[PDB]
Amino acid sequence: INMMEYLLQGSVLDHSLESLIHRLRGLCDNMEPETFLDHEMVFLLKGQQASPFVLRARRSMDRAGAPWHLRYLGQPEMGDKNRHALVRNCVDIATSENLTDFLMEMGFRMDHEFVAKGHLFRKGIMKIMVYKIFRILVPGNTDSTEALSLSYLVELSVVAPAGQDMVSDDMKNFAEQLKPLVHLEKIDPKR
Amino acid sequence: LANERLRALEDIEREIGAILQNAGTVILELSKEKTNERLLDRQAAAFTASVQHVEAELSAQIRYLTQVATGQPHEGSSYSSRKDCQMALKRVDYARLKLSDVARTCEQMLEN
Amino acid sequence: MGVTCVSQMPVAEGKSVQQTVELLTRKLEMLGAEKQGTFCVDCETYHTKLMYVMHNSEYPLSCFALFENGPCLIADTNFDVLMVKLKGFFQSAKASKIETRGTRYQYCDFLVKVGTVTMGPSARGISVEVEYGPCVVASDCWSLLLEFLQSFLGSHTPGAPAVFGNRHDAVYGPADTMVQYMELFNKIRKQQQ
Amino acid sequence: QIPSDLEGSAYIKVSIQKQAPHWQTKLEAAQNVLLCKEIFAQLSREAVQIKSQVPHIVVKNQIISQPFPSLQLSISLCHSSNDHLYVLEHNLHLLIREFHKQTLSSIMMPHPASAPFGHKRMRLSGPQAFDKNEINSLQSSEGLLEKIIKQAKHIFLRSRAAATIDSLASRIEDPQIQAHWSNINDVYESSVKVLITSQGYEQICKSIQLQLNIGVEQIRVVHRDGRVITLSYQEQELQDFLLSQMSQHQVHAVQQLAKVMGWQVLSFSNHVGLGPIESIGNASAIT
Amino acid sequence: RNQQLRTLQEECDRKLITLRDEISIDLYELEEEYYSSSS
Amino acid sequence: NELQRKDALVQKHLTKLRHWQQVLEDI
Amino acid sequence: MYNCLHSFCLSLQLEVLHSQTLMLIRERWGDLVQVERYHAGKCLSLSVWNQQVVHKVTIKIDENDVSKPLQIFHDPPLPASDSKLVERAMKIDHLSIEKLLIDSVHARAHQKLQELKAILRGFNANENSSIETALPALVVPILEPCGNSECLHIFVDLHSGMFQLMLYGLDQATLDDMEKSVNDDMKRIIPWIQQLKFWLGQQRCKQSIKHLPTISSETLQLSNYSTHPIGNLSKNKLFIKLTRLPQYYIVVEMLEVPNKPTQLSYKYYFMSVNPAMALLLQQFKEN
Amino acid sequence: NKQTFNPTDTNALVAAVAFGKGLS
Repeated sequence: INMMEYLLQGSVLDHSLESLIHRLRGLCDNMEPETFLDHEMVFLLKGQQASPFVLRARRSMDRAGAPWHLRYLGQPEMGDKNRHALVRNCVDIATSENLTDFLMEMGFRMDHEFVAKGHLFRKGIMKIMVYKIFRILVPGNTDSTEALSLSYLVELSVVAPAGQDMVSDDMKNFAEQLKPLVHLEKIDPKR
Repeated sequence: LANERLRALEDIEREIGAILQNAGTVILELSKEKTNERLLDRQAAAFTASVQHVEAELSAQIRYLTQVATGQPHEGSSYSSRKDCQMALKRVDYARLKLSDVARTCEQMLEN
Repeated sequence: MGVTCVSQMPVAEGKSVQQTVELLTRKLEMLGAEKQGTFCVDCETYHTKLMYVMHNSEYPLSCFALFENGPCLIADTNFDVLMVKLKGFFQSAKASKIETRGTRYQYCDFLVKVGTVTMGPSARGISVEVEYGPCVVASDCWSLLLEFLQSFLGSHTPGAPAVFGNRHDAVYGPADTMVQYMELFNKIRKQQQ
Repeated sequence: QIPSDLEGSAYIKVSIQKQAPHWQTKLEAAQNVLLCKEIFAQLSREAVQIKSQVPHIVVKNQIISQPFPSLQLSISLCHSSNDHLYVLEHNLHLLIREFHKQTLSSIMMPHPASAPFGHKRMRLSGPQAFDKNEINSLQSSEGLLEKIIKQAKHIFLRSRAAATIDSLASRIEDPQIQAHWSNINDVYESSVKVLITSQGYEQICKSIQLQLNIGVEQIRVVHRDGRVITLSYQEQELQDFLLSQMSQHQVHAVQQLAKVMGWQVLSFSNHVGLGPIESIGNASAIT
Repeated sequence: RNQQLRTLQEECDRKLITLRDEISIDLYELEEEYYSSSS
Repeated sequence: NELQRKDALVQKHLTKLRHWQQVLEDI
Repeated sequence: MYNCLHSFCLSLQLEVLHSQTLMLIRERWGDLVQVERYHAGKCLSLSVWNQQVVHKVTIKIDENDVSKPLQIFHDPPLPASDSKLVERAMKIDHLSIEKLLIDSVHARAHQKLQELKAILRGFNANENSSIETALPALVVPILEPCGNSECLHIFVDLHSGMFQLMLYGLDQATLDDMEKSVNDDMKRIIPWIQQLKFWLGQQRCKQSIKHLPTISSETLQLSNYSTHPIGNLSKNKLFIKLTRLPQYYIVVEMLEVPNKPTQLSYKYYFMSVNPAMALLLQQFKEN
Repeated sequence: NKQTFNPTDTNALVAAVAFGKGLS
């Protein structure tokens, strides 16, 4: 069926970051952190419509043999069903490594690349990712990069089935367990 | 771990020092002649410095505790590693008992 | 990723497609092959260049996207959902769904799948696929496949698909089987009658 | 203050028979009792509900199984509340420990941030296309009881094979028979190398050597000259097999001895076909 | 605590593996002697 | 000679066992 | 005083037994036993071997006769009398409800095995099958001189009441088919046993020729087959091709001896072969 | 009392990951 993604987002200045991580190692599951390092690139298809189609492709540079990942994110639902999280339609697809070449045949062109380097935790269904967004200049190269800002970004995400309430309330409680350190909230993608 | 706890131990000792400085100051004031009035001023400054830095340390630690409190019971643990270490030690003990038995049968064979 | 070979068994010039399928599966039951289930292969074409979306039974979690001379994607099943999410840029192009259905016989690391190519209601040909499990390099175990196909096909024995014809030590992959299936399906669509 | 129902000491006791710091000690003992209760709950539920070959009996705190027809395995949770094989108890603890750690694994973590969740090879099944067999092999939860009974079956079968080889080495002195067990075992496999040489001619007669692969219910024999024979779990089969191999050795010794002393080997038949019928295997002949 | 217990486990397993290898060599010698005994 | 050789083998083995008991005791 | 403290103690025992049954339903059994009635201090009534995959055990304290302890009624069977088993199925002096359930169901499984043995002696007087009682099992031999294996073991899983069969070298599909047919009705065991003669015969041939240089098979697809006497043979045959010299087959035909139902009769033919054709056949002398 | 998070950084980063603002 059609699965929905619930998002809460925020940010954290880096000199307080470690305390956040220590807080997360208390609250999230009994695991060591994951330290993911990913290359993300955004393709778009300039169809007839006013809205061009958008697709996100991620190659996990750090882990060899990890399948590439496609993600289609639907536009956010204006209905006030879950009032507190970005509720979107998510289609996530594991793929082989010729993907970009295949997408070049489908009519897609690149928009921007960015590295994302950070940590990954989970709590039940929830996925906490705390990462820094790295701008790539010299667009072919993945080493020539610069940090976008001083702050790290924090995302609390749950991918789950369409509708399916009592999900955003648990995300509210887990966000409120961090509220001195981070302010996580449903931020609209407009402006 | 020893850092903040040793700070708490120092504040224990300085609460004792505050009470003793109170007592020493009124000790000097109760004297029939109290010639060392400069030492009375020194003990008074010692008393007030003790009370002030006790307040400073405890206020700082309540602030730091406000920064790292969560109200959640810390779901981390170290149980699995202790379990594996116990199994490894019992493997070693089993091998020790078996080696004792083999050495005992060797002594019975060589004994005749 | 074992070496496979896909071919068209002709009509036989008489009888139904089902009777020739009965003949081939009868010969397989003579040689000592055992049924180990059924198999289905689906192919649809999508257009704005043509793209194909194909599904095997053997790789049930995978969907293959074939760009006729371009690269092949392999993905999980959610790729189908993305086409339903595309839906305006890539139309479904109906009346070109094509399937093969049949039983899969195993005879000592040989997998023989004999299916009836069914464009809608009418069955319009016989697909025969022989996979040799152990070999992983194309054009090296080809003579083995040739002797097995000469054993039970007899006449109409195919020879050397062009995916083998790239002459290297190239490791055979699962995309090449779907390439051969797509070529067979295009030949059957043009055969029509 | 420990909960009641966790005091005392408990341990799993596994047997094979042919028959019908003060608080640290307290908390470790109670945690051990909790894990033994977890183990026995898993075992008893798998005994009652999962359909298996040669079913088991769970009475109150005791599971009785009959893996081989002359064999009886018994798993009992001894709760003290104030013949034993240690290896299976230790493997029970490690099996339930791996069964816990499967849920809390780092294999469920998706390194691509966008990637949802779940096992790693189940993600790899999509692009790196897998068959039915790999898919089912990734997702096949075999219970604790099947694993423990397969281990106990292999232990008993291996002990029987060692016993028959040593009984032939004690009784028969005419050729000889040797054995060399391997260094490395699995929980479901071992190996020997059986030589059969005559006593003072170990350079001449090196023509009959075997390798047995003692699985769970089968002994697989690979000869020196490319004959592969799978025996069964009975100990009469291995005895008759090694008796026939001693009989063939008594002829190959004479062939390779007539090689040394210059004599000319006129005729040699490894399994002769004339004369009286032999009960165990065929008979050999030279001239 | 985790790192200390891991180091203790690794020491125990290295001791056991070396014990197994030495015992295996002794077993090989004893097997040769016992099976090649005349009696 | 078989008797003396068996006793030599068991003595070497016994010394190795006692050394390994002294090793395994110290963990 | 006796009335008050006896009534309280007996209803306490009933409460303990009810709590035990809820433990068994929650933990390990689960829909293999169901509480039919429970009136606190009056009666408890459990249901085993249910209709979904019917039988009942009831425990009643009578509203009269304070002298006697708790009363046990097995109301659907009123089971047939086996003197040791029905004794143990009629006491709850031990406060284990699982022992009572197992002993009642054990007595019923013994009755079911004895009606199976009655069916086998109905087909064959002078049977040599045997009931073992550690597990409830019936060992029925298929060929008359046999080992401890090569015997059909029949168990009753006394948590469900079904039959479970066990031969050694059978494929799993035919074992499932046999189990389904027997658990459908008992009287279809006798068509199967005859089918298990010939199969076992081929096992006893294929173990025989494992050391010689041969290739055995059960089907030989040659032509002719309707004119050559090889067509006019029984359908239970075994073609043993000689591999050092092909074009030579030894054909074993297995036939039923008429009076003895647990013996086979073999007939050995010597075929030669050139779309392969038969060429000739001769039968070897008996003895 | 000390600030652990800048909300302008939050808006800049979520505008950087929501679309290409700041990357190209």
